[PDB]
Amino acid sequence: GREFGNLARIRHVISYSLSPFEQRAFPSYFSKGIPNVLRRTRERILRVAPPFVVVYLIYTWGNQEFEQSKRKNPAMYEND
Amino acid sequence: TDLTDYLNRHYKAPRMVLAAAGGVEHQQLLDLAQKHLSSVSRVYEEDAVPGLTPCRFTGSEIRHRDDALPLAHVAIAVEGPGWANPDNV
Ligand SMILES: CCCCCCCCCCCCCCCCCC(=O)OC[C@H](COP(=O)(O)OCCN)OC(=O)CCCCCCCCCCCCCCCCC
Repeated sequence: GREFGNLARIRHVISYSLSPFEQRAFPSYFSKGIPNVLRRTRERILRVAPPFVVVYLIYTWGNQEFEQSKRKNPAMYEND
Repeated sequence: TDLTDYLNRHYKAPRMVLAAAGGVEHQQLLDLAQKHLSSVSRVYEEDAVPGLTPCRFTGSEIRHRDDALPLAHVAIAVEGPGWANPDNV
């Protein structure tokens, strides 16, 4: 019922493609991969990173608070 | 002027054939070609002779989608050998 031939109505659209044996599999891989990755990470880093930053701060604070919770209070054994 | 340049470049006499088929005599046709078709150009006028260049075949695809048409036409081809290669036959 839902196969190729009856998916959508498309008019006046031209597509050009070439054979995979005709073109390279890695056309300028590093020289255009690096700026594209940098663009994607600079468009998403402010939405993604600060929650995990404050997870790191909460994790370190909780671990150190537990460590000083196990620490001996020097105020005890001071009266006698 | 573009038509004049094309006409003076590509209508050379060595690249021309006067062909006749049917009720014709070859000697009469040769005499008529000597009378009328002699001295067309024969000279490229700058010693600038064009050269035929081989064409690169590319395995590729063009898809013109227009869904309002009632029927679809699809052509699939590979590279042919050329005129002078006998395996054409
Ligand atoms: C006011 C924004 C100013 C931005 C200045 C930066 C320069 C902007 C212009 C140059 C372009 C730079 C690149 C742009 C990349 C995409 C755009 C972008 O980053 O936009 C800012 C982004 C979205 O802004 P918007 O959603 O409108 O802000 C509402 C804030 N709630 O908003 C952000 O990224 C802000 C995200 C802040 C998140 C804070 C979360 C704090 C709480 C975390 C709790 C986690 C759990 C804690 C523990 C719970 C249990 C105990």
